[PDB]
Amino acid sequence: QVQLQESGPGLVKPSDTLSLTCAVSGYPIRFGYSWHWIRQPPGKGLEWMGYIHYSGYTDFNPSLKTRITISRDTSKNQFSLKLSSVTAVDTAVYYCARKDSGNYFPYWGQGTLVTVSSASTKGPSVFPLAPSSKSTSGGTAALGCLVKDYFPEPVTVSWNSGALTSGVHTFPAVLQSSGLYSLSSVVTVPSSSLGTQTYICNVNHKPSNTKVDKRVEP
Amino acid sequence: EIVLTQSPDFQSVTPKEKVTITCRASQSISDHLHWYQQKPDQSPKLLIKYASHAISGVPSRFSGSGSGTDFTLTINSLEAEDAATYYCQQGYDFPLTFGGGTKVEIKRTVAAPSVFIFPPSDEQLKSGTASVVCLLNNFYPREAKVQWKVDNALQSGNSQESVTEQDSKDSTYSLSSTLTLSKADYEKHKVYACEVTHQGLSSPVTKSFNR
Repeated sequence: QVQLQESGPGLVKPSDTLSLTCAVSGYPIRFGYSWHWIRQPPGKGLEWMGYIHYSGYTDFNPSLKTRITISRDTSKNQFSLKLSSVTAVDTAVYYCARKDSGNYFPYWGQGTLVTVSSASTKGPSVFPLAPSSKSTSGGTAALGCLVKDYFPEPVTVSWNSGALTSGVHTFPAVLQSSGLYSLSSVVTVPSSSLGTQTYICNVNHKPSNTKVDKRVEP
Repeated sequence: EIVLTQSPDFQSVTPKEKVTITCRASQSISDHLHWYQQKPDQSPKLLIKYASHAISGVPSRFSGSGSGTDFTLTINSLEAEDAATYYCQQGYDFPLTFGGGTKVEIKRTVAAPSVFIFPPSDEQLKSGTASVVCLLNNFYPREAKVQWKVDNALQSGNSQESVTEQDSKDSTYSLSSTLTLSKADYEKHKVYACEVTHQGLSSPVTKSFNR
């Protein structure tokens, strides 16, 4: 029943220091299993960084070493990660886990993303896409929100505050020529439902602390 | 550092069929080997405790076997939900390492893309930039062709495409192509069209709007 969640800055300039903290709930680190940090770059394999024993013992992976330090704050039930002299390679999602025993990790964190760029943060604009004009057809139609010009990733989109989750496709972002991420999230609904049912996209952006909601109408 | 090597690195299988993945190790790891399942945008999931011990929640279809240098994970019957990438990692010795990963794609019977086209928002026209998107809803295989026509003129270099991961339920891909134009150039034209070419389609399908 142990749960782990990682939180920290979304973006870090190169040649700086990466700092992350994993929060454990339902079990005190001071007793029991040792706790680890694992990272995974986009579209690549998992890499094991190191761990901290309940005892306060710490050991690291030989590669990436001299940049990595792991510490904990038992009072807050937390164990933190620090990476220094960060480059573009260090851009990855970071995981919290539990060594458990026999060196297999049964419990993983939600995972947080960190991207290494000198660029500043925005600032997404949310534009609605208009559903099909054929309401007489009675068949399935599709609408969606357009999320454009934000940095960095990720952004979270939900429909009707999580009430509508079926038939929803949120495309992975792509880097525009402007240097800003952009994506579209669409959902298919019965054409007959358009008049009676209202559809709203719930867009949220953590780095720029932006929260935009948009109604979709013909 | 012990190095694990998985095979195949990529795999495409038909539903309800046997799936096998091998994990060879630099040094004999004896009993100590584990298997993980990682669906997109999610944390890896424990499939198999050391050797082949099931995990408390993993279906009977999922299994495993091995000792020494060689280990094999087997999926007795491939299901729609199984669409993910699988990693093997060793627990014998520090530093801990993971496999190269094995992506498994479900080969479902061919289906035609449902195509929709969206005009740029009036709120976006004020910005001075116009974005037109063409939607290719659910379609297998992933291979597809999108052509943008402005007043029956082929456009190039102004379109960007995004493809989603395989669906957990229907195992179908989805594609979105975005056409970006300035308001100045957007309004010096009348007809905008999206041309889709897929295996499911007998002939290329074009969805267009005016004004």
